[PDB]
Amino acid sequence: SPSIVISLSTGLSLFLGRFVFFNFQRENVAKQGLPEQNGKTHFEAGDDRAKEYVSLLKSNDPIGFNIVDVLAWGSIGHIVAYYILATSSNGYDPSFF
Amino acid sequence: KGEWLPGLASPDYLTGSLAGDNGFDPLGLAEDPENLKWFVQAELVNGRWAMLGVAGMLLPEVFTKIGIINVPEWYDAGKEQYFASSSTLFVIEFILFHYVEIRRWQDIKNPGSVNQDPIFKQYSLPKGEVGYPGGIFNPLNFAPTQEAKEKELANGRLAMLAFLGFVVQHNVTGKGPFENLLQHLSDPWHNTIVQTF
Amino acid sequence: DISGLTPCKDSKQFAKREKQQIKKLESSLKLYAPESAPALALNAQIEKTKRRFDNYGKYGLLCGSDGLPHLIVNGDQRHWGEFITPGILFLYIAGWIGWVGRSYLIAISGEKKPAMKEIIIDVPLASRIIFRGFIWPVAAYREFLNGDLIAK
Amino acid sequence: AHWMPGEPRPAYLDGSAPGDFGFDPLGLGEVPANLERYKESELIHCRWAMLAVPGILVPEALGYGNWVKAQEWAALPGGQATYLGNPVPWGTLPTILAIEFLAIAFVEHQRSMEKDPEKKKYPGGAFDPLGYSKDPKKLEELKVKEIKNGRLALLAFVGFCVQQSAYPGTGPLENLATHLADPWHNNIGDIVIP
Ligand code: CLA
Ligand SMILES: CC(/C=C/C=C(C)/C=C/[C@@]12O[C@]1(C)C[C@@H](O)CC2(C)C)=C\C=C\C=C(C)\C=C\C=C(C)\C=C\[C@@]12O[C@]1(C)C[C@@H](O)CC2(C)C
Ligand SMILES: CC1=C(/C=C/C(C)=C/C=C/C(C)=C/C=C/C=C(C)/C=C/C=C(C)/C=C/C2=C(C)CCCC2(C)C)C(C)(C)CCC1
Ligand SMILES: CCCCCCCCCCCCO[C@@H]1O[C@H](CO)[C@@H](O[C@H]2O[C@H](CO)[C@@H](O)[C@H](O)[C@H]2O)[C@H](O)[C@H]1O
Repeated sequence: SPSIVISLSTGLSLFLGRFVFFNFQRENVAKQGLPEQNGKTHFEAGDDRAKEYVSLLKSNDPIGFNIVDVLAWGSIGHIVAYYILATSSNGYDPSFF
Repeated sequence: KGEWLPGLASPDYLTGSLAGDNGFDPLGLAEDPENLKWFVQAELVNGRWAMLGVAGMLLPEVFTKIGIINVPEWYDAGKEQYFASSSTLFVIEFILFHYVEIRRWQDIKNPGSVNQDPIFKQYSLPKGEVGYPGGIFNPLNFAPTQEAKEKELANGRLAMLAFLGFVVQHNVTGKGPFENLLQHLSDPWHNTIVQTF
Repeated sequence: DISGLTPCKDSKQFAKREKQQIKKLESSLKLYAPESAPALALNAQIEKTKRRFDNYGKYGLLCGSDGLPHLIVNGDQRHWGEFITPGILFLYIAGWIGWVGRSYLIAISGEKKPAMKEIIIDVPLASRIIFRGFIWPVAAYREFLNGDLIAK
Repeated sequence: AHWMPGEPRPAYLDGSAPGDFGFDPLGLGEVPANLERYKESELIHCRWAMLAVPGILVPEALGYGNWVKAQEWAALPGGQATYLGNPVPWGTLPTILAIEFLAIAFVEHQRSMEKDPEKKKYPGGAFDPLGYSKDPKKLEELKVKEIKNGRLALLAFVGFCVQQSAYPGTGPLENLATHLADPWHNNIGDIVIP
């Protein structure tokens, strides 16, 4: 059943992102800051289109989970689920690999 | 010491302190002391093995020609079937020679460093010169005098030349050494190398 | 045997080529008198061609489909004499020449004006230096181990 | 206590650490951070091999075949695993792979979250219930024993892999039996030289 597999994969990916790899991702994204040209950020250089969307990332979740993290982990889960479905659909046999 | 070629001055680096010194170095190999030490050790080993090899390929042939023990020839000694396959013997020889030659190499690099036994710590080799371990390797307690070293070096050089002659004169003529000597002695003037081809 | 090649004694195009060469030689041979020197020279040429083909058949080369011998440079033990042994001989000779030249250059570098020694060679020193190349691999190995090969 | 008598020791290896015999011909551990990472990785590898060796050896002593054959069922479509001779109801490639990935990723991340340099190799506490680590006198001896046994286990695993490569579809125990059948003909010699 496609629905069961999709829901399971998406839920497992979201659970892994929210509870396990949150701190590692936050630390890594803090280590590599905003992209810089000649020692200044793209917005500081004079590009208005490169302004960070601070309002969008704000969230009321206690740990800080926002929309972007949900989108990323859901995309990963959906890719995994559809890979599983497509691979299980056909009847390929390696025949002793 | 002596001069290999009369009327020619000996090389300056060869001072006669080394045993078996005759000033024979026309190609200038031992112009550096480290090369001299390495080549001294190499000449000892190559020649200490050659004497044993020459004896092994000479004496059994003579004793067989006498008619006491029937032994295969030195060239055909590898075809005979033994109690074990050649591969197992080669592996055992490789392992044992690896161990002993690594010990000798470590002795050469740092003199007096591998004298101590690694298992029974109470036994160690007495201090001495490189290339002449002595101690257990000299069970009969013969004094390492200079004359003995000169005799050993001369015998080793003769054995090396004899081994080269064995190999060459068996490659050219399919017979062995002793039969070649007997054939030459049968008619000396019609059995030399120049008579052939 | 290797890469779809045929041994040169088995192949028929080899014998066909030999037949064509012999016929071409005999076509010119028929013109001259039997006692004339050109007839003897052409007979010697025919004998040489036959000997060459016999030797090529004996040596175990592999002719292709066209009937000409091919060389294998893989390193297969059955074809070491085609490439590997002449390569070793050439390397030995080239090392000899290079070592002799470098030794002569270093020997004449000491003097005040080596240029006059380069444009006008001195024969005794070069004659002394030349024969040291017979043992060039050992000297090169020892100099590399010591550290005298590379300038600093 | 050197790895080779007469060979000078490197500066960074003095002998204080457990299993320190001054073996580093290539000098891969001059940087202290690299040395610490190498120590932790070596301990992990030794523990993994020490746990793995009995797992390879216990089968092929009973009726079950060997370690290589036990992985064959996943290649065949619709294959099912077995344990001790009884099929497992939940034995199939996707679910097993998913569970293994989840559990091992979780435990490895939890291990990696540690910050103390000493605890990354010898955590202690809830991981040793018997309590052999309280006395400091025996701790160094136990560490040395563990390091030596782990090195032996790594060498054993390499031997297993090379033996399997030499004889396809063959276990270590039957290799030992074949060697014991005729010790002077069934050796490494006939494989080294063909
Ligand atoms: C004296 C000996 C000599 C030696 C040892 C070298 C050595 C070398 N050459 Mg040089 N070279 C020489 C003479 C020599 N050269 C001469 C005379 C010329 C002008 C024709 C050049 C021009 C040259 C070029 C253009 C290049 C090298 C390069 C090289 C290097 C790689 C080897 C190679 O590619 O060969 C190449 C060899 C040749 C083009 C010809 C040299 C052989 C000549 C004909 C013989 C020299 C013998 C000499 C006359 C002996 C006199 C001594 C006697 C009196 C006792 C190597 C450092 C290559 C490089 O840079 O690599 C890093 C490269 O690109 N060489
Ligand atoms: C080690 C050796 C022989 C070893 C033989 C062995 C082990 C034989 C073993 C076996 O036989 C047995 C026992 C029994 C058989 O059943 C099996 C085998 C296996 C067959 C020979 C060395 C032989 C070594 C030789 C011949 C070396 C010659 C060197 C020369 C001439 C150098 C000359 C110069 O270097 C100088 C001195 C100074 C420079 O200035 C000028 C030049 C000219 C460069
Ligand atoms: C409210 C809330 C909650 C909940 C939450 C949730 C439940 C969420 C979810 C979420 C989700 C559920 C999400 C999702 C997402 C998704 C996505 C993002 C997707 C994507 C996809 C993709 C990208 C795809 C692609 C593709 C295509 C299109 C085609 C084919 C191929 C592929 C597959 C690749 C809780 C209770 C907890 C708490 C409180 C609050
Ligand atoms: C062929 C492949 C590529 C195709 C690319 C097509 C791009 C088409 C762009 C159309 C216009 C997009 O919409 C445009 O967005 C920019 C912000 O980014 C807005 O803002 C722009 O004008 C305002 C007013 O002068 C400026 O203050 C601002 O700095 C400037 O970026 C524009 O008012 C709006 O019209």
